[PDB]
Amino acid sequence: GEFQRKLYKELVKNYNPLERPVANDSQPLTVYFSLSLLQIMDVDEKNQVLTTNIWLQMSWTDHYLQWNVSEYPGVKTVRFPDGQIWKPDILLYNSADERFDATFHTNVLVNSSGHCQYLPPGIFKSSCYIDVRWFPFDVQHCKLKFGSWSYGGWSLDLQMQEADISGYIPNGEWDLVGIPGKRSERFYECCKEPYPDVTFTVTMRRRTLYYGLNLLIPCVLISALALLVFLLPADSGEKISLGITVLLSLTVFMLLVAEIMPATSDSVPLIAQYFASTMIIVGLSVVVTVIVLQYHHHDPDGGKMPKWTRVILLNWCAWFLPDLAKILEEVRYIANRFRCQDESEAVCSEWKFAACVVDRLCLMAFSVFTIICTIGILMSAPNFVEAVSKDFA
Amino acid sequence: GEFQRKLYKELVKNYNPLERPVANDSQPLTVYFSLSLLQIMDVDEKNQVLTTNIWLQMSWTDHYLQWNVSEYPGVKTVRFPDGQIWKPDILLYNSADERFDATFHTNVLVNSSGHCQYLPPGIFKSSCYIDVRWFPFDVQHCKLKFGSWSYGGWSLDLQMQEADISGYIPNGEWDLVGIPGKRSERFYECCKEPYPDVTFTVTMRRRTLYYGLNLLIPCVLISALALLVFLLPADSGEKISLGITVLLSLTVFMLLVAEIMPATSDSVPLIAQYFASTMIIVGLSVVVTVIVLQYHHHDPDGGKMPKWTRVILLNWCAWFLPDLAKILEEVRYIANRFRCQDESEAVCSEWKFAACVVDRLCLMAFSVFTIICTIGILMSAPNFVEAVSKDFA
Amino acid sequence: GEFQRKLYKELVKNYNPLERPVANDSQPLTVYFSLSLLQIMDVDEKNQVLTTNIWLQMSWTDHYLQWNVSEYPGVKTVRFPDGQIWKPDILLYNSADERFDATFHTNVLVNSSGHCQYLPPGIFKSSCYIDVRWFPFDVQHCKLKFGSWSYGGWSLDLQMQEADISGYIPNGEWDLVGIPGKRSERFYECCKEPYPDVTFTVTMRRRTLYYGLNLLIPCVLISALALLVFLLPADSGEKISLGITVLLSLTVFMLLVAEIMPATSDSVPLIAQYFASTMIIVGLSVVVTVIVLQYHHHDPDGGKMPKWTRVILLNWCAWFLPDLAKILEEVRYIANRFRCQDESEAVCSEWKFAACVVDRLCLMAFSVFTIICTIGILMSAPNFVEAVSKDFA
Amino acid sequence: GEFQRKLYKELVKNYNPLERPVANDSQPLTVYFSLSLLQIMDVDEKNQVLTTNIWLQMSWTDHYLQWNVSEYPGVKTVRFPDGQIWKPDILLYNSADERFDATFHTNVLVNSSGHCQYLPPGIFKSSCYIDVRWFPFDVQHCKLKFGSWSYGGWSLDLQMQEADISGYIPNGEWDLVGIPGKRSERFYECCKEPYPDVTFTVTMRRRTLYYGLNLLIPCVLISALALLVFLLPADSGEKISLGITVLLSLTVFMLLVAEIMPATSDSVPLIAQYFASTMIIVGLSVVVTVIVLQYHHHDPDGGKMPKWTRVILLNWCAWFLPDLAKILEEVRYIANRFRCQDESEAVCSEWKFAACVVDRLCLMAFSVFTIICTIGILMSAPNFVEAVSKDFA
Amino acid sequence: GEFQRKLYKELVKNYNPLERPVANDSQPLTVYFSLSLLQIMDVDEKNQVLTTNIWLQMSWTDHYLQWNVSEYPGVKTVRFPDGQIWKPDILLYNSADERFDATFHTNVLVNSSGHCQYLPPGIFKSSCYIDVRWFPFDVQHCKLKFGSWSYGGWSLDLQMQEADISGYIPNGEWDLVGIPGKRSERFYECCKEPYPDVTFTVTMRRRTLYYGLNLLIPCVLISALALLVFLLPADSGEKISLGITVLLSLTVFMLLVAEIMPATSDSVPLIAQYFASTMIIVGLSVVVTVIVLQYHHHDPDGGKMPKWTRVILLNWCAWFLPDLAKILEEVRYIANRFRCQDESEAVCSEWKFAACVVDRLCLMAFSVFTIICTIGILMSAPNFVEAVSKDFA
Ligand SMILES: *[C@@H]1O[C@H](CO)[C@@H](O)[C@H](O)[C@H]1NC(C)=O
Ligand SMILES: *[C@@H]1O[C@H](CO)[C@@H](O)[C@H](O)[C@H]1NC(C)=O
Ligand SMILES: *[C@@H]1O[C@H](CO)[C@@H](O)[C@H](O)[C@H]1NC(C)=O
Ligand SMILES: *[C@@H]1O[C@H](CO)[C@@H](O)[C@H](O)[C@H]1NC(C)=O
Ligand SMILES: *[C@@H]1O[C@H](CO)[C@@H](O)[C@H](O)[C@H]1NC(C)=O
Ligand SMILES: CN1CCC[C@H]1c1cccnc1
Repeated sequence: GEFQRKLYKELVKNYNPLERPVANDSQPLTVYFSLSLLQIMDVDEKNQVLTTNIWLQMSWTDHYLQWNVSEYPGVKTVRFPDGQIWKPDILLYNSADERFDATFHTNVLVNSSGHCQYLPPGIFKSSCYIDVRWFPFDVQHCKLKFGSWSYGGWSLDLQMQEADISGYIPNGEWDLVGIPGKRSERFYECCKEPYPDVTFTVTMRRRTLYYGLNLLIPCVLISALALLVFLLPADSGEKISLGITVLLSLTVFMLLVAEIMPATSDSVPLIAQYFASTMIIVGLSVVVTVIVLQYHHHDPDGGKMPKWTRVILLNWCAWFLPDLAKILEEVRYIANRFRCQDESEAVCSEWKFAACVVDRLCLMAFSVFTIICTIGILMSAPNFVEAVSKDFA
Repeated sequence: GEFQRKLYKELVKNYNPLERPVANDSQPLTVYFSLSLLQIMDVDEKNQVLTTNIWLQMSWTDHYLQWNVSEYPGVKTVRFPDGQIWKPDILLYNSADERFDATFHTNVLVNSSGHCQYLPPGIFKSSCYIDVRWFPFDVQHCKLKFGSWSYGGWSLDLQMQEADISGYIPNGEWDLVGIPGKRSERFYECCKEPYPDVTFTVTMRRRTLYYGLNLLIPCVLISALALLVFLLPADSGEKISLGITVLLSLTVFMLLVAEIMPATSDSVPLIAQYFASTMIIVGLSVVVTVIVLQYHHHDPDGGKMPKWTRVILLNWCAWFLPDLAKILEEVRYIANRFRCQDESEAVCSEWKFAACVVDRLCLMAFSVFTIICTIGILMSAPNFVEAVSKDFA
Repeated sequence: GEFQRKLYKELVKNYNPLERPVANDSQPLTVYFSLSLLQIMDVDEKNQVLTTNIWLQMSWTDHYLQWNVSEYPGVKTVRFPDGQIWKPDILLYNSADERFDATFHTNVLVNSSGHCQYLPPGIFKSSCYIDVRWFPFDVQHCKLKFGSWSYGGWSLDLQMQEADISGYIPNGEWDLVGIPGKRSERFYECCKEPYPDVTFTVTMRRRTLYYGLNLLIPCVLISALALLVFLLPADSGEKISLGITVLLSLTVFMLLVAEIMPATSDSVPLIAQYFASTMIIVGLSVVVTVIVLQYHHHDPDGGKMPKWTRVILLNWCAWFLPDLAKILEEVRYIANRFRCQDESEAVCSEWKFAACVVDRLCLMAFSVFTIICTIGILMSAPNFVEAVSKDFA
Repeated sequence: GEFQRKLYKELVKNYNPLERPVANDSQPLTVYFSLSLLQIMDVDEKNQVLTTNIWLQMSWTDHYLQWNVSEYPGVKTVRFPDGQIWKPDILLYNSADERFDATFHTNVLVNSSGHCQYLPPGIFKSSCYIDVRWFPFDVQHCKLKFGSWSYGGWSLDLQMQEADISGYIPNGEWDLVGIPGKRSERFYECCKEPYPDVTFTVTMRRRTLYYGLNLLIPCVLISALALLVFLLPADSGEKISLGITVLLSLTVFMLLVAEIMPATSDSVPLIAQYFASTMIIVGLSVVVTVIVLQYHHHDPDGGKMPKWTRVILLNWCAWFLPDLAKILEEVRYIANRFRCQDESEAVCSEWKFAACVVDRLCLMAFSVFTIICTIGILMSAPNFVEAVSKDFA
Repeated sequence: GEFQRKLYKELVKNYNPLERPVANDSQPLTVYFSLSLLQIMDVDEKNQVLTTNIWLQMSWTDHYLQWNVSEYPGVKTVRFPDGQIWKPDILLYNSADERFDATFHTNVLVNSSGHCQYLPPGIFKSSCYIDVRWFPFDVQHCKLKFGSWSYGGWSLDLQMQEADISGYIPNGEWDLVGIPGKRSERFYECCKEPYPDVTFTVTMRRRTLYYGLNLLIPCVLISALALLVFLLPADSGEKISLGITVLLSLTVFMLLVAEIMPATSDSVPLIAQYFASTMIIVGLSVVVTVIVLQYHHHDPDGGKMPKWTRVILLNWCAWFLPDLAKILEEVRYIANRFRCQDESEAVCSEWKFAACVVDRLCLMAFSVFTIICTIGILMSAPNFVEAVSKDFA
């Protein structure tokens, strides 16, 4: 209308977007900063990037953008575009986007008292440290650090307000615990001036039902199968084939959980340590079974030829467990061959007792590894039952 | 021509793109908003993003862009570029594009009555919740929420019109059910002002012929093969090899359907639950067959050594199913060895009866799992026959 | 020079880029539109996008950009940048690029008669329907639809000229058949005005030598191997192992041709149907061979226990194909055991006749499937020999 | 300083960036164009794109940007940004970047004589034809075609200078042979005017050490293994298992070299042809061995039942290579069974002679294929020894 | 305030962003350049790109942007945006980003003495040479080369300051050793003018715990298994199956370490050389075992038929290691068949002695290869223990 046109013509007279809008130049300009989280779009562990949907919230007071409502009846607010009035230069310090600023520039809304509001939307990709040493039951804290790039403490007085989560859309993979904020003043090598800073710490907790069904069940089944092959009597066909099958299959296909983790050499997930330990154990079992099967089975003393190992093995055993007549004489000779088969079965009994001792060693080593893994994963996080109480449902 | 030049010079005199074009500043400006869907370009389930081709439709009235046709004969419309006249700031709230606005800025067409039309094209990537718990027979509702970013209810009066689907190009994968819209007023933490909003709900239904041919046929064949190996008599070579082959092959290669689903731990697709249940069953079958095959086969009472299991197994069985003379005496001894072979075959008969009881257990557990899966997938969605009536064709 | 400077100063006096350059405002402005194809850079079937290198060609007449050559001797043409003169807003309607306009904005060349030429280059990604139901011998027609976004029939009079292919660089994968164009007037829901439109239909034909060598040879070899295993006598070791190997290997690795096709459930490629049919046949063969091998081989009447199947099988067969004395009596008993082995071999002969009947069923079903596949692929497209005449070379 | 400010104010007086800077408008403006290659960043064969790091070099003379050094003491050069003075519109015709111009716009440096230099940097992705039919010993020529888009021969007189390679950083994969340039005038369908053009042909030669160690050694080992299995006597266990293992493993895993080549059906790499030929040969060997092993082994005349094949096989062979008494009579009968075993071994000898004839056929066919492959790859390129002289080192 | 507005109006009077801000035009303008590293975001070996997060630091003096604080009380600094004052054109020469400049343009802060500071943030992708010939224990030096594009030594006097690492965030994969800088003057083919340059050399050291646990343990286990199969007696079932399993599995799956390395044919990682050598050795072992197993086992002189090999093998051996009566005569004949079995076992003993000689050859060749590999990897880098002292922890 007429009054809106007159007001817009008046307001921009002698205005300088460069100048900071304060009545007194010696005093700071208070700016209230806050955040509104709408969606956690991605939590990428390979590159360690958290991608979120966020509305910023900046509020301040402009001294020159004031008018009297009775003189311009009907108009109570005006809106200014990006390059027409002064705006704070608030940036995310720890950004991972190719462009350092990922906010869509919308209008600034001003009312009759010169109160400016600015709520730009954006999709922010920030770099945060991802820890999967406790996978799949882990809590992640990712920081978002916002601050003015070129305005010090004596010029721009940043203030913090509590973040808004009323419009949050729950994620199917991660459960939001909270998002608290902290305001602090930092000193840099640039210059002698404190710089305010506002940091929001998004805390997420994973939902373990999908990964549970995908990994825990076949992992438990494979561990039980390995326990069986440890308990299985040593034989050529079934034992060696099953051992090599478990070894190769696990060693090749277990990387489907390693492909979701970074290569950071700060710690190891407990599931990977358990896999590696059982892998070494089953490898030792298969090599020792092959040795006791094919290397030598014709004499009971073959394995115990050194006294040094013999003493320890014995201690462990004590601690744990006419012409027609000569043709019929050739029939007696094949009977003696059956007797030699009995001798070979006695040698096999001795070597199988040794192999069962080694198998019991593999067995209780594997069970101790499983026990430490499960006691670590059960009493790991405070109020762990919550997961089984909430996620498994 | 001369009149077009004169009109263009006249119209921009004293014009202010910032000012809202109304005769009375105290009354809202009515804007009619609508949509035109041309193509569903992608429905990505990994990142849960719907990518579509859309023409927006905004219509309003500009008070200052009016002229008399008799004074400028021949010219009936004018066109203005992006930054020369006032345009509504209509944005998609739930956007997933790196830039928050994905519309190509075209001209605004105005006629002699000051009626402005604006039809920008665009390719919109919006985030919507994808549910595959009913895969491959699922219906997806994805929302598109459009609204003015900085104009309240008292300034911009948004109105809704029915979406246009006359130019829709059918998709080969998804069948469009409808696209209805709803206009609602929301309250935010920004300020005391209602904000109008227009939401269009694109509803799609999957076409199951491709996935049917790709998955259902080999899945049915593999399930039948598993039924066979459950019904197959317990033996060393064929039974164990087939069981381990099914286990490993299914466990490794069934992820081709998991790679098309998100990791959201809100529910589980029924096909995955059926696969996991049959997987546990076949694993139990192979371990029990190995136990009854190699652990002990020299005595019928080997398996039934505890009374606690013996009573239950018995109840289940009742409920269901000179020197030459001594050489010829050694020939009698190998005949007695054949008799011991008969004794071993009797032990094998007992152990195979036990293994067949376990196999019947595996069999009817697997059939109950298949029955619940198929009864879930058959009577799942209302008017399910439509699929077989329309898609399979 | 001096005259160029004077002319450039003169020409832009009172010029309005917004105004349409016509002497009479009541008459349309004729614009000639054409295309120049240089390279088909990609034909992506997963997302169904054709990526090409194209020079547009727009020609029109500007009424105000005229001068007298005798007054400005030496200068015959001038060039204007993007935002300094009026240009048609010609867009590709069915675009798939994230930005809806993918043309590089070059200069506009004007000569002394006010004839404007505009030849912007670009790399255009357009969405076209890809049909692989006839793979690998398929012809694809992909459309490019260009038109003015905001200028109707009464304002901009679009005209079509034949496309230029003199600079085309042949592609190694696709053979260009032609690129004809058609101009048509459309009616939209926007408004009461016809809108001209120019559509160019790029027609491509695939080159089958690479895919031929990669797929046809091993596919033929595997089909011959399957024919062998169908013709092979039923036995424990070779038959079952070969059948399961073919089944698993084909079922897992045949997806290398499915990964190049979309998931559109409109039709099925004939190669996939043939693979699925032979897959079902070989699965039935392996299950029936396992049944006749291990389920029962001790009685000839085991398989024919129901009369319903017995009658049909018989009809098919008719239509197609002292103490020392007692020890030597135990030797007679093992001779009788050899006689029982002969009885078992007779049972095996009967069961193998049945299995060979089933194998002949599998065989001629597989050959009928191969016959329909090859008769479909041979007489599919008109002038098919061209391929073997031109591509295989 | 004062003189720099005065000079900058003077120089832009009455300046027109649109106008071509010549004293006489009837004469062309000579522009010297050259290139400086710094790094070959990528040579992608899948999409056939060469990505390089290049500094362009344009030099010309501006008539209006001249001054007297004695009047402005101390200032000898000035610099102008992108849109403030006239610059040639030099573009890469065969570009593959989404944006058609991939140069960073830097300043233009002018000295007291009005000599303008322009050296913009850039990363250029150009489309060139990649030929791998001679892989891994191939030489690639990729073209870069630069020219003025809208300035003809009578307006802009392009000239060529030799490219600069003093700052080249050697690549680990490709060895640069040269980069010669050629200037030529072209005629287009646009209009009646010649258009100058400058084309630089980057010539690269691959380094074969990495691919040598990765592929040649295991390929040679696998070929030797196939030669062994061809020379191995026909038997059930080892022969068939080894043949099927080689077939399946090679057929599945040899695509690691096909994944680095385009699908262009213009020619075939010799390594792929050799693989396919040996693949057919070994497939024929395994099928014929299975036939001679299990189809029939009870009669020597089984294989030679038709005279047509019998004559050729014979020609090839000629050209190449009381009650106790009756029980002991049953013992004589099992001795006769051993005699029938001898008869079966004679049949096996005949069938194995036939199978060894077929194996010799497979053997020398495979060796001829290897011989043609190695004679093609040895005497393929002129001065081939250079590779082994330079790359293998 | 009033004074800020007056100062901003005053400062831009007669200002020229093009002009270099010096009081004397004949003297260079000193610019201090420095860097601040915050995070090493990626070190990509496939494309050889280092992606880092960096704040640049430029400081200089502007002659015209000076004022008296007593005249403008309260204002001590002003800030200017990108295009309003003169800024150095400092670029990264060896950039790999699609756009050659990857810095976010922030404000320039000026104080009362005309001292300009400029600290733009950015994410820089620079191309550096990645060497993995010492993987996984390698030190990488990647260069960042910054300089003025169009300002020579006589105009812009670049100076270097030590980089800042006080805000560095440690990486989980790479350990930062240092980042020293060097300033040097270069001569180009452009022109006769030295050009200053500042180069920072980021030095990183890998952390080997993750890769250690992932690769070293299974590699050691597989090498031990290969040692076993070399030491295992030659037999049909276990020996050949294990050898072929190791060969195929290693040859197929060892590429998981090759996928993290470039294809540069400058050197070979020692792990790959060791794998290839053991691969050749085990291939020779399996082929020779198959030859000695199935080719000929009926005569001890079969293998030693040429004197040339016989002499060397012997030298190596010396250097290292009524009617009833005739039926019972047929029983004597099967006893003689057992004697022929003993003869065959003697032939097997001779051939197995030969095979064990070949196995010892394979064994100590493999151990020498392992010894050279481990002695290379142990005493490779100075102060190697640091890794095991710091990384393994
Ligand atoms: C606003 O306008 C009305 C009428 O002119 C006047 O009474 C009132 O005092 C004005 N308000 C201020 C703060 O001047
Ligand atoms: C438009 O022009 C004609 C002639 O000048 C006049 O008769 C008519 O009244 C005008 N229309 C309006 C609304 O003034
Ligand atoms: C162009 O200039 C010449 C000389 O001034 C004149 O003779 C000629 O008539 C002019 N052409 C036109 C169309 O006026
Ligand atoms: C440049 O300036 C000096 C002194 O004013 C004068 O002598 C000289 O002639 C001038 N050069 C030209 C080309 O005019
Ligand atoms: C700055 O202003 C004060 C008061 O006007 C004056 O005394 C002082 O000399 C001024 N400083 C300079 C360098 O002129
Ligand atoms: C309702 N709008 C859309 C989201 C924020 C809100 C708003 C309010 C005022 C200024 N900008 C944005």
